Amino acid sequence: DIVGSEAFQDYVTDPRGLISKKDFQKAMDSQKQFTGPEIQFLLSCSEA
Amino acid sequence: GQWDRLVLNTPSFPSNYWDKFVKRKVLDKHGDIFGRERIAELLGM
Repeated sequence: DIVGSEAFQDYVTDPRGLISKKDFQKAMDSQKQFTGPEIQFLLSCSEA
Repeated sequence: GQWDRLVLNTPSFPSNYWDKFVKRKVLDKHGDIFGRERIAELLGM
């Protein structure tokens, strides 16, 4: 539900939708429904 | 509904209904998920 919201379109810049990890950390911190330590566990679940 | 879009920009929306904070009340409830710079345009803060 977060990834379909209109907030992520203010962070995608690449034409393939490849959001950088430095930008996604501030992204989920902006839409502040999450918690503190959970959002870096989500970083390690992606692929670099 | 559609006719009422013309007002929210205005600086006197609660003209006579007690309140004068509803604005600042919906830059908070439904306001963080959406652009807290985006809504504050829609009302004209």
